[PDB]
Amino acid sequence: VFLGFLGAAGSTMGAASMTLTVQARNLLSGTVWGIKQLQARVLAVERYLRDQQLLGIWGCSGKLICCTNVPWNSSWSNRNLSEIWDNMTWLQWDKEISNYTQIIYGLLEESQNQQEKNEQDLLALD
Amino acid sequence: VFLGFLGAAGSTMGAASMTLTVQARNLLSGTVWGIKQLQARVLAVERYLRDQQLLGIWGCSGKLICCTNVPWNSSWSNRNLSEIWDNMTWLQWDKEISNYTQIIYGLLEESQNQQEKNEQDLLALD
Amino acid sequence: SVLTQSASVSGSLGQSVTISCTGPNSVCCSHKSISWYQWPPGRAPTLIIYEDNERAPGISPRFSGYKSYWSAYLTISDLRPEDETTYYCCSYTHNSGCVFGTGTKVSVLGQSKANPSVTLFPPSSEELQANKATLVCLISDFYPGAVTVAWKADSSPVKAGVETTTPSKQSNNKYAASSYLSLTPEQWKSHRSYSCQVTHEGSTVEKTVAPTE
Amino acid sequence: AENLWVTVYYGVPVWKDAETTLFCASDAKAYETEKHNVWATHACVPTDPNPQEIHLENVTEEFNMWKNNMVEQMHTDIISLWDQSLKPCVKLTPLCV
Amino acid sequence: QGQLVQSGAELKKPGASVKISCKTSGYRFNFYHINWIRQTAGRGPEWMGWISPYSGDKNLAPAFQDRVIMTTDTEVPVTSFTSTGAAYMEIRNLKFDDTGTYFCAKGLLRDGSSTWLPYLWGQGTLLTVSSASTKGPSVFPLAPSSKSTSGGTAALGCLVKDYFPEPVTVSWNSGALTSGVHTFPAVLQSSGLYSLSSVVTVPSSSLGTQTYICNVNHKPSNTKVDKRVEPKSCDKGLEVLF
Amino acid sequence: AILKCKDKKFNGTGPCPSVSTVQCTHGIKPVVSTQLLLNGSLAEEEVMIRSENITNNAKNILVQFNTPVQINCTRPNNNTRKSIRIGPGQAFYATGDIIGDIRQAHCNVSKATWNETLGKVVKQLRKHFGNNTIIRFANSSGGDLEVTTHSFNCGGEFFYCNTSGLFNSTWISNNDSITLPCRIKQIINMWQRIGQAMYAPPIQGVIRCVSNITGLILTRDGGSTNSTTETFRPGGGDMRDNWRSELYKYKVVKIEPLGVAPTRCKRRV
Ligand SMILES: *[C@@H]1O[C@H](CO)[C@@H](O[C@@H]2O[C@H](CO)[C@@H](O[C@@H]3O[C@H](CO[C@H]4O[C@H](CO)[C@@H](O)[C@H](O[C@H]5O[C@H](CO)[C@@H](O)[C@H](O)[C@@H]5O[C@H]5O[C@H](CO)[C@@H](O)[C@H](O)[C@@H]5O)[C@@H]4O)[C@@H](O)[C@H](O[C@H]4O[C@H](CO)[C@@H](O)[C@H](O)[C@@H]4O[C@H]4O[C@H](CO)[C@@H](O)[C@H](O)[C@@H]4O)[C@@H]3O)[C@H](O)[C@H]2NC(C)=O)[C@H](O)[C@H]1NC(C)=O
Ligand SMILES: *[C@@H]1O[C@H](CO)[C@@H](O[C@@H]2O[C@H](CO)[C@@H](O[C@@H]3O[C@H](CO[C@H]4O[C@H](CO)[C@@H](O)[C@H](O[C@H]5O[C@H](CO)[C@@H](O)[C@H](O)[C@@H]5O)[C@@H]4O)[C@@H](O)[C@H](O[C@H]4O[C@H](CO)[C@@H](O)[C@H](O)[C@@H]4O[C@H]4O[C@H](CO)[C@@H](O)[C@H](O)[C@@H]4O)[C@@H]3O)[C@H](O)[C@H]2NC(C)=O)[C@H](O)[C@H]1NC(C)=O
Ligand SMILES: *[C@@H]1O[C@H](CO)[C@@H](O[C@@H]2O[C@H](CO)[C@@H](O[C@@H]3O[C@H](CO[C@H]4O[C@H](CO[C@H]5O[C@H](CO)[C@@H](O)[C@H](O)[C@@H]5O)[C@@H](O)[C@H](O[C@H]5O[C@H](CO)[C@@H](O)[C@H](O)[C@@H]5O)[C@@H]4O)[C@@H](O)[C@H](O[C@H]4O[C@H](CO)[C@@H](O)[C@H](O)[C@@H]4O)[C@@H]3O)[C@H](O)[C@H]2NC(C)=O)[C@H](O)[C@H]1NC(C)=O
Ligand SMILES: *[C@@H]1O[C@H](CO)[C@@H](O[C@@H]2O[C@H](CO)[C@@H](O[C@@H]3O[C@H](CO[C@H]4O[C@H](CO)[C@@H](O)[C@H](O)[C@@H]4O)[C@@H](O)[C@H](O[C@H]4O[C@H](CO)[C@@H](O)[C@H](O)[C@@H]4O[C@H]4O[C@H](CO)[C@@H](O)[C@H](O)[C@@H]4O)[C@@H]3O)[C@H](O)[C@H]2NC(C)=O)[C@H](O)[C@H]1NC(C)=O
Ligand SMILES: *[C@@H]1O[C@H](CO)[C@@H](O[C@@H]2O[C@H](CO)[C@@H](O[C@@H]3O[C@H](CO[C@H]4O[C@H](CO)[C@@H](O)[C@H](O)[C@@H]4O)[C@@H](O)[C@H](O[C@H]4O[C@H](CO)[C@@H](O)[C@H](O)[C@@H]4O[C@H]4O[C@H](CO)[C@@H](O)[C@H](O)[C@@H]4O)[C@@H]3O)[C@H](O)[C@H]2NC(C)=O)[C@H](O)[C@H]1NC(C)=O
Ligand SMILES: *[C@@H]1O[C@H](CO)[C@@H](O[C@@H]2O[C@H](CO)[C@@H](O[C@@H]3O[C@H](CO[C@H]4O[C@H](CO[C@H]5O[C@H](CO)[C@@H](O)[C@H](O)[C@@H]5O[C@H]5O[C@H](CO)[C@@H](O)[C@H](O)[C@@H]5O)[C@@H](O)[C@H](O)[C@@H]4O)[C@@H](O)[C@H](O)[C@@H]3O)[C@H](O)[C@H]2NC(C)=O)[C@H](O)[C@H]1NC(C)=O
Ligand SMILES: *[C@@H]1O[C@H](CO)[C@@H](O[C@@H]2O[C@H](CO)[C@@H](O[C@@H]3O[C@H](CO[C@H]4O[C@H](CO)[C@@H](O)[C@H](O)[C@@H]4O)[C@@H](O)[C@H](O[C@H]4O[C@H](CO)[C@@H](O)[C@H](O)[C@@H]4O)[C@@H]3O)[C@H](O)[C@H]2NC(C)=O)[C@H](O)[C@H]1NC(C)=O
Ligand SMILES: *[C@@H]1O[C@H](CO)[C@@H](O)[C@H](O)[C@H]1NC(C)=O
Ligand SMILES: *[C@@H]1O[C@H](CO)[C@@H](O)[C@H](O)[C@H]1NC(C)=O
Ligand SMILES: *[C@@H]1O[C@H](CO)[C@@H](O)[C@H](O)[C@H]1NC(C)=O
Ligand SMILES: *[C@@H]1O[C@H](CO)[C@@H](O)[C@H](O)[C@H]1NC(C)=O
Ligand SMILES: *[C@@H]1O[C@H](CO)[C@@H](O)[C@H](O)[C@H]1NC(C)=O
Repeated sequence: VFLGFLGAAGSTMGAASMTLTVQARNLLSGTVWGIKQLQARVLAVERYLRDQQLLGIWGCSGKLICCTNVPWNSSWSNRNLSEIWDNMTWLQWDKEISNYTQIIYGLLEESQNQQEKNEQDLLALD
Repeated sequence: VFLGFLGAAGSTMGAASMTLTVQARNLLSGTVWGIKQLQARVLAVERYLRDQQLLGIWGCSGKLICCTNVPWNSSWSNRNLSEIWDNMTWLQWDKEISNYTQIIYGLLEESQNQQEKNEQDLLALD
Repeated sequence: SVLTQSASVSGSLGQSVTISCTGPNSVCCSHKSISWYQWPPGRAPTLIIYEDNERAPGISPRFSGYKSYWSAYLTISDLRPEDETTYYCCSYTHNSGCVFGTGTKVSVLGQSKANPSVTLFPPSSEELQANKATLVCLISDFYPGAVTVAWKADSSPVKAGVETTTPSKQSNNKYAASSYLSLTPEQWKSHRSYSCQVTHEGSTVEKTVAPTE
Repeated sequence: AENLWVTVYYGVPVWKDAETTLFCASDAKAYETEKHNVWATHACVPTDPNPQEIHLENVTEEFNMWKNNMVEQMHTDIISLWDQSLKPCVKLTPLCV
Repeated sequence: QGQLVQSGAELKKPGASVKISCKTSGYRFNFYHINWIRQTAGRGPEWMGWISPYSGDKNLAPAFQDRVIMTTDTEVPVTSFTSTGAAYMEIRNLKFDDTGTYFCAKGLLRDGSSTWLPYLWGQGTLLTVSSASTKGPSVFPLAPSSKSTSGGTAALGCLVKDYFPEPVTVSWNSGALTSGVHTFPAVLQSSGLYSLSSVVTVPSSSLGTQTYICNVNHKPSNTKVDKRVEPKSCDKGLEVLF
Repeated sequence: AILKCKDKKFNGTGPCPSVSTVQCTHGIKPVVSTQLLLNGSLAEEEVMIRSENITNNAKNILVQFNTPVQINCTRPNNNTRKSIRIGPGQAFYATGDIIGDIRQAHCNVSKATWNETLGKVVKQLRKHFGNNTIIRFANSSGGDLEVTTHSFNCGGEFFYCNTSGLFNSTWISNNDSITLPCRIKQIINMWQRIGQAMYAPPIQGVIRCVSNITGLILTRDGGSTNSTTETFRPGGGDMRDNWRSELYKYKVVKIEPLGVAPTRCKRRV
């Protein structure tokens, strides 16, 4: 079924993790007024690129869902699988992990370059 | 260890090839003054995209380190491995290969599309 | 009931104990999910496990469960003192409803006893202004949770007016029961003595009083 | 299995409260008004022929209209828009007599 | 997550009806199911049914199909993730067997194979289907008595000798003192009437400085009583301590 | 995104159950007017009376009607315009001869509907001040012509209509129209102007406009004394109130799509 942009707001993080390509979709394309238009037109690509920037300095240029090699520090959440994917919503979930998102991102940054520096060595010997 | 943006300036190309995700990081996010801000805000995404443009017309959207199929013309440098990775710095190294970087890029451009035109034939038969 | 639990099980402290939850194919256990509750008498229950093995939030690792093709069970480890209570399971699926079993009490042993704190309160001056005459024999802080309240009257037991009750688990893992009995108001200065016996296994206690007040 | 791993999600339905420059939309009949008369209808982008507002089920949101921006933004847009219109219009300097 | 308070006890003569309420707080009411389970003596525990505050879907047992109706009220919000709703349960006919405890309990998860599984429970509601009329609790005091004359200990409390039906509160001075909070359950007389007492441990030295008010009520018929214990002792062992 | 409170009983502050995202707001036309606000979108069920702090008299009250009360306005004089060459290019538009009678600008509303709609606001007001309360209506206390009178544009000229006749009532616990006079200006000083003003050219001919009243900007008297007779008066001043009146449905949010969460999954070697 097709709900709409942001339609799975109050949906469980499992059901909301279905409709990802819809929120990712309506995110780019869509003299007084003339200037408003221009610093809104750049703001949208700046804000968009800053996310692709992250996905790219991780390994997740795929993208949508992307697994990684940094293990989940229980201190961050510690909740069980069911009670976040089949229970909580992303609006809710965001505020819990909010305290360490940038610290989590740092774990990701080092881990990706570590992968690359390694994979060169594999293709080097083989 | 964590040096900082550009910290491995005078570091060997091996040690500088560790901290790649730091230079790649601080590269996007960070009425007289108002106009200055705007043609600096576009300049940064134009300049950024022009690199992703290259990585993408090669196979290296990964990215950071990316191996390829164009072999190293000794005429370009001819130096041994040790004396560039465990010796020279990128500031230095850049000026040597500077004379043919755009010619080198051309070798890359044809090589990627050649890969794609080929890989379709593999998935075609299989 | 249809869902058959066990009657009672036992275990030491820092020990392990199990409990079955079997039933016919109409209820258990193939193509069916099973839950597990800690339901204290006269108090709200507590959910332990669900979907056979999934532990609820706020559940120590020691608690565990397994559903065989013919029977379901629950295993409790590192036996703590407060685990001495009554438990229930339930057959359920997504669309249908719950089907509670029969009932099982857990009897943890390897547990130290306790000397009873007895304090008898006789009837007040206002109570007799009805007129009605009774007594208030109360007993607290004892293990195991089982006693027998007896009485006497001139070298012979009492054959009327008895109202005895059961024990119950307290806030400090101990047990406490009460007992009352009615006497005629003309049996005060006329009858000499009267015993209020409450026997226990470790030692014996009693609160005897002779009406001359 | 016990060990969990973070996996990143792109396209997650979640928002933070904000302020930003919005932009105007009007309809074709506003430009059909011609006569060089309406203010800023021309620089103003058009509307949608089939507008859609997606209802978000199961969600609540804490509104406050007395601490909003887009009314302060609007109020401002209206004052500016108006004041830019008067630049070409003639000055009555000597009428002060 | 959030608490789930319920209505008080009440008596209803056989061949009548009843409605049990249950308020919601500290969680999104519409986000979880509401179940209702009874701890009747005869059949032990038994699940009546549940209802979704969101969709309104009801799934009752055959035992309560023709006999009961599930009711749910509108949700009024506190914040984006919190609300304040309520639910009810109309039992049409009343039998002898219906005499027992009643509980409301919300669902486990919002999605999954165990969506309606009763996770969070209420404190309980009581029902005594009986032909007998209501009886008020005749309250009386208790003459202070000691436990150990050497240990430095004393005790006193209130008595409620005859009433029907249960239950009864056990507060102290508008819920002030939280020391020695003790209580004994009632016992049934041969005629069919209950009887209970209560006590709290106190030191001997203080007599006039301490204030005795067991503000206790019996809600099924709107009865409020307050009593104070006098210093006239009973056992000689208490007066030796002074 | 812009989020839209679709709840038909919302006072503008707090949790809204019925919500929707949307790109653009609705068609919000910029009617700049004091006292009564006009041609705005109206409520769906009840006459909603919204304020920041209702208990505090210093804060105004935004009344949003349920039913439109049509108010007809006009300048009866067939005015004429001549053009004066300041030169070169500059040209002043003077006001020429008045053709016909010399009459008075005014507005009409139904006394019936005003009665009806002023009864609706009272039914709502008592929900905030007690069931056994007197709520009468009085005219402006005093101030600038910009605020002491219902100001608006009509046909291209600016009006200043005495609202004494509308706010002149009294309300206990339990077929002509209202002619209300107006004034007219040409050199105007709106939006609290200080260094610049604007001459609105004479609009040739007879002028009349027809409009609905969508709301009010009322003000309560702070004398109080716990009296069950707290009266109200029309206000204005700050023009953000008008856009506040239409934009109460909306809120702007920043979209953040990068979610991170644990699922039992490792990326390959
Ligand atoms: C609350 O909302 C209400 C509702 O909208 C507001 O009421 C408005 O008030 C306006 C005034 O403030 C008013 O605008 C004026 O209307 C004058 C009357 O003539 C117009 O309207 C009639 C119908 O009422 C219409 O028949 C006329 O022409 C129609 O036909 C011609 C073709 O013959 C079309 O060109 C025209 O668009 C219109 O089309 C209609 O009919 C066809 C079918 O034939 C339909 O298919 C169409 O869909 C359409 O319905 C008139 O349009 C009018 O005389 C005024 O004109 C002056 O101002 C305009 C400004 O745009 C300008 O273009 C004109 O040329 C003229 O100004 C210049 O000329 C003057 C001399 O000619 C000169 O002196 C001036 O200085 C200028 O140089 C003006 O248009 C408006 O009509 C109403 N709304 C409605 C629905 O009637 C109310 O104001 C709001 N409240 C507040 C507080 O603002
Ligand atoms: C703010 O302004 C608005 C408008 O700007 C005001 O609202 C207006 O209010 C008036 C009344 O106050 C409304 O007029 C009404 O129109 C009714 C319908 O008339 C049409 O249909 C009939 C057939 O039933 C046609 O014959 C008519 O055409 C004839 O009349 C016109 C002139 O009106 C001529 O030009 C034509 O050539 C025709 O000859 C219309 O097309 C009408 O029924 C109603 O009352 C009539 O009937 C009663 C009896 O019930 C008579 O007593 C009365 O005198 C009227 O008689 C007219 O109609 C009969 C036929 O029914 C003819 O034979 C007569 O000769 C006579 O013309 C009334 O006239 C108007 O519709 C309405 N407009 C809007 C938009 O709301 C607000 O009140 C005002 N508010 C404030 C606060 O100021
Ligand atoms: C907003 O929030 C609310 C609350 O958070 C949320 O509502 C929850 O939605 C989830 C789904 O995402 C629900 O969970 C599912 O429930 C399914 C129910 O299955 C069926 O049977 C139900 C009971 O029927 C019994 O009784 C009747 C009569 O007594 C009898 O006839 C039956 O045989 C049976 O005995 C029935 O109520 C239910 O009805 C729904 O569906 C029918 C159409 O099928 C429709 O007509 C109804 O109007 C109603 O919508 C249904 O028929 C259950 O099947 C499902 O299990 C599946 O998924 C799990 C994994 O999730 C799998 O493991 C499993 O194998 C199944 O495939 C799941 O459990 C939950 O109950 C809701 N909770 C509440 C409180 O409403 C909304 O979805 C949210 N909305 C948004 C937009 O976010
Ligand atoms: C917004 O709108 C309000 C309300 O309309 C308006 O307030 C009114 O302002 C006017 C001034 O602009 C006040 O002045 C009144 O003017 C009338 C008209 O005068 C004619 O009639 C008198 C004789 O009556 C002639 O002398 C004169 O030449 C005109 O022909 C007067 O009639 C009013 O006078 C009354 O009060 C006098 C004092 O009591 C009496 O002596 C006189 O007879 C009038 O009768 C009143 O008293 C009688 C008993 O003596 C009683 O029986 C009558 O019923 C009546 O009550 C008066 O001078 C007018 O009073 C204001 N209205 C109110 C309700 O106060 C605002 O001014 C306007 N906003 C702005 C900014 O202007
Ligand atoms: C807002 O809207 C209102 C209408 O809702 C409108 O009010 C109108 O005001 C005028 C006055 O300006 C009213 O005209 C008369 O007002 C007098 C006032 O008398 C009072 O003051 C005198 C002293 O001056 C006192 O002696 C007296 O006791 C009053 O306190 C009224 O007395 C008039 O009414 C009399 O006649 C009626 C018809 O016969 C009787 O039914 C009524 O009971 C009154 O008789 C009383 O007074 C007599 C002496 O005058 C006495 O002998 C009797 O025994 C009895 O006691 C008259 O009303 C006008 O009527 C008001 N309108 C309406 C519909 O009543 C405002 O003007 C308006 N304001 C604006 C700004 O728009
Ligand atoms: C000043 O004030 C005036 C009013 O004095 C304003 O003018 C009015 O403006 C509004 C909005 O622009 C216009 O309304 C339009 O009406 C169109 C109607 O067409 C549709 O509706 C038909 C009937 O549908 C009813 O029945 C179905 C069942 O089949 C229901 O599902 C449906 O909900 C409707 O029921 C509703 O209405 C009835 C009354 O009719 C109620 O009793 C019900 O309780 C319920 O509320 C339908 O058959 C048809 O197919 C259409 O779908 C509508 O499309 C359009 O969007 C708009 O709403 C008025 O026409 C207009 N009136 C006048 C005289 O001008 C004015 O805008 C305002 N401002 C200014 C500046 O003047
Ligand atoms: C809608 O608006 C009303 C007011 O119009 C608000 O109602 C008031 O609410 C406040 C509490 O929120 C009530 O409490 C009062 O606060 C005063 C604070 O002022 C002191 O602090 C400031 C800090 O800068 C100083 O500048 C100032 O000089 C004061 O020192 C107190 O002064 C009040 O009196 C108390 O203190 C004095 C000594 O200073 C004592 O003598 C008094 O006995 C008393 O102890 C008082 O505490 C206030 O009473 C309310 N007023 C009314 C009229 O209701 C609403 O809160 C608001 N609504 C919302 C939603 O915000
Ligand atoms: C992460 O988990 C470890 C144990 O698994 C713990 O010691 C550490 O404190 C946690 N991290 C933080 C920031 O608390
Ligand atoms: C590249 O190397 C070959 C031999 O390896 C040499 O002939 C050629 O000249 C080199 N390229 C250039 C541009 O010199
Ligand atoms: C989470 O659920 C799984 C289900 O098997 C269980 O093994 C695990 O112990 C649970 N974790 C916690 C912290 O309850
Ligand atoms: C409202 O209308 C009635 C209709 O007769 C009228 O009598 C009444 O006076 C009006 N209301 C007020 C407050 O005057
Ligand atoms: C006022 O009284 C009416 C009487 O019908 C009642 O409906 C309303 O709720 C009451 N409002 C308040 C705020 O007391």
